[PDB]
Amino acid sequence: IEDDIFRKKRLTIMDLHPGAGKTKRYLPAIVREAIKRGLRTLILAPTRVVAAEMEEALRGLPIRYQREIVDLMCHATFTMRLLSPIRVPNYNLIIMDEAHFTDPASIAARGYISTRVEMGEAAGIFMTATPPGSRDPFPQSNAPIMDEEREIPERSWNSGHEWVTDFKGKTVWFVPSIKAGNDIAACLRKNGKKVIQLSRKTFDSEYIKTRTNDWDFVVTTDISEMGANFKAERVIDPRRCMKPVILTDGEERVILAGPMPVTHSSAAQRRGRVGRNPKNENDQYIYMGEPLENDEDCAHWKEAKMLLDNINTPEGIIPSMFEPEREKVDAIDGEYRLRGEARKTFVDLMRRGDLPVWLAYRVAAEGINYADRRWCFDGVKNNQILEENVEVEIWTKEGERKKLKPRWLDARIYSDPLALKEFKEFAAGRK
Repeated sequence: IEDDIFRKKRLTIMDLHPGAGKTKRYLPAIVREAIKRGLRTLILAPTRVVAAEMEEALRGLPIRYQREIVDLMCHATFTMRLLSPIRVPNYNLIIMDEAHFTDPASIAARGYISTRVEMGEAAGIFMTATPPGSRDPFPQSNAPIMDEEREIPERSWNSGHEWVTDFKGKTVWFVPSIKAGNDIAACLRKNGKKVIQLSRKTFDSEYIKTRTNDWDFVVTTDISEMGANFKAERVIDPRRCMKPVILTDGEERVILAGPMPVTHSSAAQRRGRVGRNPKNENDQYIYMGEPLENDEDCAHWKEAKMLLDNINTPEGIIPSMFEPEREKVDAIDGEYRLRGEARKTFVDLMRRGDLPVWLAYRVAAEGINYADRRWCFDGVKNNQILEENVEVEIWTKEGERKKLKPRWLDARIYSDPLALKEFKEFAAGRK
């Protein structure tokens, strides 16, 4: 912490290995210095959980979470209210915790902050264990970690994989999907194991659970790679994941690329769950397969450009992407900017609709109104959704019973139980 890190026109990439206490120690130090300077400061957390925690963790210092000089909120919220018609404070300093989150809003925020410091309006700080360009799945830890490759059951073993159920203590198992999660979680319970499952839609409500001591396994997905900790001694990481891809053939649509190798940084973040307390020396990272920097075509990059394009700084300038991420998207900085009314629908479709950026963008760009759900049923024959080979049908609030075949198809809308239940409520016009 210098006196340069706060100087406007500065963007500091605070690279600290997992456990360096970027949150518990560095943050308060920085926020403390911020206040002493009168700087209007914004603190961005990855999730609301990590936000709420940071709050009690920043006792005494004058902060307003989401009269006081420093605000604190989460990536999603920030970029979402950047999309809104109301201006955001002209913050002098902006601290983005875990600035490696590749979800659309995180990438957009990063680009917005990037722009603010370039325009010289502010000084920003990105804290992350895996800065842009990290290519080491085995970063240093605070304690020894036994890295051992092994054959990790992907579905649910029927009779033999003893190392996994005999383990002494707590395990955190990173699974590629909720489908995979459920099968494995189910299996573990069969073997008398209390299991906690986490996912993007479940995190902020089921995560607190891991703070009790009665759980043997935590079956989770990507989000746990974003500011999430567990009193675990062993991480199981098959190093697999799903990737939304915008297929251009047939008709543009979003597909969920079959289970594929995770990124190098992801492997690190996952492994980062252990080797935390220099006390324990028996932490272990069981893994399978190898990383791969194969993600140039992940929908998120374009989805973030969609968000950024509809963001406006106090002046009529549109935010650029963060430099190390500009290559990801090939558009022009104005490409996806919508006009007044359509843009508000774009936001409603995201905030109230709970629809993916892409899907929300398509519907809005088509001049459709938020409450018009006709598009949920007038898509081509190919866009029919089948739950169990059986054609899903909706009972609209209009008493009608229509089949579910959206004009625009996005796998994230039906690829998992919670997703489909929600989207059905949407086509039903009950949202």
